[PDB]
Amino acid sequence: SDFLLGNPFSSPVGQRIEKATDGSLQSEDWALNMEICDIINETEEGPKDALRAVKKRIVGNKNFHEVMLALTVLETCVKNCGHRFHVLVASQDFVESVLVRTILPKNNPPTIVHDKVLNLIQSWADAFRSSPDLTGVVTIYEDLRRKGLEFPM
Repeated sequence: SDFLLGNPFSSPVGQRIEKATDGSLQSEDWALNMEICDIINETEEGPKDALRAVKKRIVGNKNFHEVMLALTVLETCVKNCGHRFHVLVASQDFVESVLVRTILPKNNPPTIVHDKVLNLIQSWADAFRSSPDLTGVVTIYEDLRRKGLEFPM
């Protein structure tokens, strides 16, 4: 079931993601962002633990600087981690609940966040189109374009 009670920021990687996306940061902390990639690549629970922490920081957050820092952590992890992580991040539920819901009208984020999310959805769809087990993001990308949403590039 989805009735999970452990705080997403308490796991090993969750502790680093919390610090890497705290609003007191002036800019990205690249040492922490890469340490997060290492934990995802090297440990069994890192991939799923990382997605729960990133989702905690992004969902319902009106501090859009924290949202940006977390989207940068996500961007970094897809570029610097492997298929084990890609299969979890490309899922329909993760992409809909963390990326699409962040840009729906109801949430009304600033342009910098809208553009960051569009770029992630489109870049991931392009990179993952060739893999049959990474379709969730590709389907959402094509559906958003079919509905009228404009993308860059």
